[PDB]
Amino acid sequence: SLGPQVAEGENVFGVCHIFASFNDTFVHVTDLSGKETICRVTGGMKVKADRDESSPYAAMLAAQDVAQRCKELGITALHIKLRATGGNRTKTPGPGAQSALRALARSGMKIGRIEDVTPIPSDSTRRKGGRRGRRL
RNA sequence: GUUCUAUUUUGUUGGUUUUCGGAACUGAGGCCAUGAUUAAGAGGGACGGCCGGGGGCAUUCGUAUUGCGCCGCUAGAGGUG
Repeated sequence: SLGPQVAEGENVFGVCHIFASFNDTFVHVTDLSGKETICRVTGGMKVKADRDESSPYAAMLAAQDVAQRCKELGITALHIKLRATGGNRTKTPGPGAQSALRALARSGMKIGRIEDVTPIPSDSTRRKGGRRGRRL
């Protein structure tokens, strides 16, 4: 809750691991190591319905709550590490990722570098599903 | 050269060997236009370099998932129309 930084000189850097699944969105702000966390609120903590946890409105509320909790400390700039579900499952991030990113950008967090930390397998094991798949 | 024999014949009665001709064994020879068509846009093989997620054995690398050990903060997290 105490920052030794000078205001005009530099910015304080952190990182946010934006996990974008097709059912929930994690916005998790840690330090440069990643070991020490700061804030982690989800879409399900903000909206009390399971069907719109990965919604852009819930992701916007989670990004605004993360940005408010981060301005309560004083970290100014965040690097962005986008992460989908990964593994043998899908590698496309959900709809909440761009909404939470734009929400924290409009809230006023200084964007550093954006990169991908999606756990893309080299050569994975067998996908959840039979020989024919999740037919519906 | 070695072995066997049908036999014409010594004017006719008795034995042996040969000229003559027969079958088999063997040696020095003369000659052949002296004798092997080609290598199949058949095939096999050898040889040269190159190629190939061909096969086996050993070694080695990668990440994902699951689980465990340590740390930070939160009441939610999976999953579905």
